[PDB]
Amino acid sequence: MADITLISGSTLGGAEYVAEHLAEKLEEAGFTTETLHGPLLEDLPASGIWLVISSTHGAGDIPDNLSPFYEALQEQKPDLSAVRFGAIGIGSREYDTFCGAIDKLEAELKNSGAKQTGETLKINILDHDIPEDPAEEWLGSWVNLLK
Repeated sequence: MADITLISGSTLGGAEYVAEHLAEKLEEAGFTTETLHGPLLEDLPASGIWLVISSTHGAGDIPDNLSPFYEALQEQKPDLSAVRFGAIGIGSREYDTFCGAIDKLEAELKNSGAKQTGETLKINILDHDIPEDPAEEWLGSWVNLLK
């Protein structure tokens, strides 16, 4: 049981460690969360809050990066107009628009109806990776905006 699904599984696997840290900070913010590698694509329905925790930029695999999830999104394009999402760790944004437009992932969610709120959250720990720099300040902003 959660108010937010933490969909953390680019290739049916992903940054579950970072998603668990995010999930804990989101429960501390006053909510309940479900750290998942998206085993059902959408454990919470097309209503509520979603978050998507993937690394589409310098580690975005060949097709797009989200091999099962992207095809599943296009297959059903559910009425996400009653939910909002936040991309996290994703680098497609504005900034790795660089060899193509793998922003397709964000675009198809927005087409299906989920507003992106704020802008893509950036996460980092121990060793530099893809978005380079943590954004607990995004988490504070996005929370006090949604309150």
